[PDB]
Amino acid sequence: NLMAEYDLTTRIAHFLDRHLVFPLLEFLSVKEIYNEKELLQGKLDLLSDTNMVDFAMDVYKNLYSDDIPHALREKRTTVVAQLKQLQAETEPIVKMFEDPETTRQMQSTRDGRMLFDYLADKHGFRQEYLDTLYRYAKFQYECGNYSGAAEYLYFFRVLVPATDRNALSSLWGKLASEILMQNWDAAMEDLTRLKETIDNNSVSSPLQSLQQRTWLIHWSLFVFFNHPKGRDNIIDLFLYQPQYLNAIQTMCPHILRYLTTAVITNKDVRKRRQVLKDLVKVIQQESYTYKDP
Amino acid sequence: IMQNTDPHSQEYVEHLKDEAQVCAIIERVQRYLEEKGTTEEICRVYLRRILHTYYKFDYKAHQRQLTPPEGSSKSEQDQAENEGEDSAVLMERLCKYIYAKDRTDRIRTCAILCHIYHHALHSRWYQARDLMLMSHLQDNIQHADPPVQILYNRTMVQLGICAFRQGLTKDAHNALLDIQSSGRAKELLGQGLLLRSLQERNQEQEKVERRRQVPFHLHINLELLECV
Amino acid sequence: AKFLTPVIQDNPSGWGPCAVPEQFRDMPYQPFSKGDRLGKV
Repeated sequence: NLMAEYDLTTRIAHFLDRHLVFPLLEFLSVKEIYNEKELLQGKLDLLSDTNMVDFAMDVYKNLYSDDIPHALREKRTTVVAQLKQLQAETEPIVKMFEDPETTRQMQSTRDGRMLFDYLADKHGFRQEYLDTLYRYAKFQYECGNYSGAAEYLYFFRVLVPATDRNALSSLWGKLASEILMQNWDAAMEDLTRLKETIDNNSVSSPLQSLQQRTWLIHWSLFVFFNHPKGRDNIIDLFLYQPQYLNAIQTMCPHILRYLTTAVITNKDVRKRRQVLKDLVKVIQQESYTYKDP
Repeated sequence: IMQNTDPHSQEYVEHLKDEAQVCAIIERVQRYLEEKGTTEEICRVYLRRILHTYYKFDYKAHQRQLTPPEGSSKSEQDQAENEGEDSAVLMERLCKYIYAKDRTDRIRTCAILCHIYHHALHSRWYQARDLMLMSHLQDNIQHADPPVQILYNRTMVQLGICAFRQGLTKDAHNALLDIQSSGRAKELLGQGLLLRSLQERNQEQEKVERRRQVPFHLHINLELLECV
Repeated sequence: AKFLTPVIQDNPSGWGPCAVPEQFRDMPYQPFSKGDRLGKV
């Protein structure tokens, strides 16, 4: 009961994508802190809104019986029909990216406008094909094909102007896909680009910018605890950036656990002693909203 | 009436009995406008209901905290009359509706000041502080109307008294410093004129400042303020 | 100990929050610092 009192999984999950919650639920199942039946029910409820129908059927069998509900079989049939339709719509677009000349141009050209104009002139590429590629990447992600989703979101991100409505969502989807693949070096690069995009957005409301930073803080935990430079980046991001410190103090005071742990576990004794004075002030300011051991 | 009756006569206590009837009429008119009213009429009644509740210390909420329910059995009828919605929950509901639906920066500004005053009156310093800081009213209040400035000055005194009740002597001193060091605290709080300034003012300005005075049952004792 | 699944907001149109948190829906956004000095007369 005391172990469950300090569990942050439910609080963190509110700022995560559904697919990023499954590794946390698997960790709780291995720790036997919660009732396994209630944990499997919560896993089933989260899977019900995903396209991972085969995984939902396996969880349902473990919870109830081998009798798979008609609704799950019908959902499987619908998902397979949508997959075939989206594959047929995306097949001509994927063939344009398989051209070895296009692949060289994508690696050499950093300007997405020039790359779009080149594809438009050579292959008749259109803006509608980017929206089809984005929908296909989302569908592959919802099916649990994170490697395919990361590849299609990479093509989308290189071609899309930074002002597109889906530009920010594509950075989030690529970061989620790289985290789920455990590609921590690529996830660190995508986290840095996502951060720079959020911090350089001058048109978003202060409230939207706060929400985006709050989500970035939670998603960054996966990257920073698994990447060898992550512990230093937690300190520099959460304690020394006023925008992120304000997001922690306002929306997510429970992140002070991770910040405190990153300061205490820091390898540089000089950095640790200097940073600790500023950490103590922040902990003392939030001691009315958040307390843990 | 409560600006023109003497504060020390028995007649003041008699006219204060009618305040309960005024509060009941405003509640009847609130319920009626929640069913049929426009959002701009609702936000105005919510401000009037807030205005007669924000200064009243909820002795019923405090009595409910002083008797934990250890063990005596009486009547389900005495429970239905105890489901009187806490002055704090009512204040939070009415204020959140104003913040989400108000088209006027005035009604919003009065509601946040009454909300901070009601948190400060109930020893809830952290909530009152965080609402005051989030509002950024410290910079903007200099251009607001003088009755809203009097409400802000009364809310700042109440924040200083709330910090003092929490043992935060430094933050209490800081919040009260400018008000008491002015030598004009009675005027800044709308509690009267200082006789020493009567010699320097126009009779027409004095007659407008007298109408801006808060009733005596809304005063914060200046001797309590100076002692704190 | 009952494991309660955290409420995750799903965004089908992009990466990030799809709605303002309920705690801030009815509040005009103004940035403030808890270190700012109170007590302006």
